[PDB]
Amino acid sequence: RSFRGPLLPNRPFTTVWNANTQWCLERHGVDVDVSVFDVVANPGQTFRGPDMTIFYSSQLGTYPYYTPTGEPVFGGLPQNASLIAHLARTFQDILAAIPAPDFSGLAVIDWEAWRPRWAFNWDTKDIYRQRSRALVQAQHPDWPAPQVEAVAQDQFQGAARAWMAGTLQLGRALRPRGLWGFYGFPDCYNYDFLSPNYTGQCPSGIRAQNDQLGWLWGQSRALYPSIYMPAVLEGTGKSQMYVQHRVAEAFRVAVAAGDPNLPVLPYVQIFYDTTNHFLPLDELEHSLGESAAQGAAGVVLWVSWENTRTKESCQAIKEYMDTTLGPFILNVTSGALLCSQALCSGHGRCVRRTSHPKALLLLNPASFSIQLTPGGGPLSLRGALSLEDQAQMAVEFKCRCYPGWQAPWCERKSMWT
Ligand SMILES: *[C@@H]1O[C@H](CO)[C@@H](O[C@@H]2O[C@H](CO)[C@@H](O[C@@H]3O[C@H](CO[C@H]4O[C@H](CO)[C@@H](O)[C@H](O[C@H]5O[C@H](CO)[C@@H](O)[C@H](O)[C@@H]5O)[C@@H]4O)[C@@H](O)[C@H](O[C@H]4O[C@H](CO)[C@@H](O)[C@H](O)[C@@H]4O)[C@@H]3O)[C@H](O)[C@H]2NC(C)=O)[C@H](O)[C@H]1NC(C)=O
Ligand SMILES: *[C@@H]1O[C@H](CO)[C@@H](O[C@@H]2O[C@H](CO)[C@@H](O)[C@H](O)[C@H]2NC(C)=O)[C@H](O)[C@H]1NC(C)=O
Repeated sequence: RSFRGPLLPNRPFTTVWNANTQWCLERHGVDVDVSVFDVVANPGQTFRGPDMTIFYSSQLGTYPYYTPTGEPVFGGLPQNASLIAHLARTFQDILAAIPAPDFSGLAVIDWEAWRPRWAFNWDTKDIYRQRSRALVQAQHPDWPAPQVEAVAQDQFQGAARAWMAGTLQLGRALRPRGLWGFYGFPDCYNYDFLSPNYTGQCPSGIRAQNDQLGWLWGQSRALYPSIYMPAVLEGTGKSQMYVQHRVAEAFRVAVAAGDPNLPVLPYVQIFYDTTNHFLPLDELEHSLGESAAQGAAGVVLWVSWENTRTKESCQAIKEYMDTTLGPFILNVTSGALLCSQALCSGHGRCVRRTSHPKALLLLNPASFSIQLTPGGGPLSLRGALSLEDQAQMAVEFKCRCYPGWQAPWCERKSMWT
């Protein structure tokens, strides 16, 4: 189903800086170096470029939700809204947001109110369930509880699916080269950090509910799972297992939906989620490094407006970029590229062997040096991949070939090409 190799030339692992660092500069005179990234995409949506479009929930058709005081917008619930009116506006929204018909960048839809699986609408999302029950109870006033539940569950899930599949399908009909997918899907729901037996595994019937979203995976042309690291992870040893299984679940549903090649691009932050606490180098490896080592197509680094608001914040990002983040980005991007070239003939991604569950794609500091060019050109890389570095890759990593290239080493084009 998917036929893209590396999303950008020489980039098995691509990075998108999704930060308003433009504000840091224009408002505060703080100049954050963003040259290490493949893509800079302002979440403030200042320009319309070839590499990323984002649709926030108020930008693509008529997305129904409840305000936090419970008032409906466009009907609150997909079964209480007009799909036909949504699709009309969606058609026009896509053409205005994405003027090039051959646009081939990320096309991220950000729908975070209700979830398509009835089971996942818990906590503050239980309003979608309560209101689903209310809607059938008003239409049929003399109806017992387990009967409004089952009718509510089917109406909701039926509607939620028509809306999400129809929007993705229309996006792809109009822009067939867009890497269309929803932010935050799949979710592994492995937030059980306080439990003795924490493995990071997606609980119980979570995977089973995700299998019921095969229709969603089929309609997707990239997957954008979130690997934001909750505040509670800070200073424990559970970050890597949490991330590992969230990335793995995105590959798992891709393979089961008959698209082993579906680009997976997790969303990450450089802070613990909801905080101004920068991720230690450590935690970068456990998140961006982890994603690359599973063969992620790249990562989207989302930086909240909360973190680029002030001069102080912006200046702490500038310095984090120089000391920690930027060298790390070049490190992981180059490790992935060099491995692809040395192991996979330049025609596949290196992916962990299962015998080496924690291996990462990084540069040996004995073979390479990453340094800032004086005055401040971009980071340079000096040195060379040693024969021992290459021997270590051969033991830790195998190949997942780009579509069209044959396993195991991606040396020859495949059969039906
Ligand atoms: C490319 O990117 C990766 C960035 O992740 C760089 O590799 C990382 O470098 C950092 C800092 O230099 C390392 O952090 C230190 O780790 C040690 C523990 O080291 C041992 O355990 C690791 C896994 O558990 C393992 O990977 C290590 O093996 C490598 O590292 C050494 C060099 O340190 C080298 O000799 C080997 O050949 C391997 O390459 C090793 O077995 C930890 O003790 C360190 O302590 C620091 O922090 C504590 C705070 O608690 C402080 O008390 C210490 O004194 C010290 O400051 C430190 O965290 C990290 O292990 C590396 N990660 C990996 C996966 O290699 C790499 O350098 C970059 N390359 C380029 C070209 O720049
Ligand atoms: C179903 O959708 C309708 C809109 O068609 C919702 O009705 C609106 O409700 C608000 C606040 O309760 C009123 O101010 C509007 O006048 C209503 N609009 C119209 C034109 O009817 C209704 O609340 C939704 N039902 C559920 C269960 O969410």
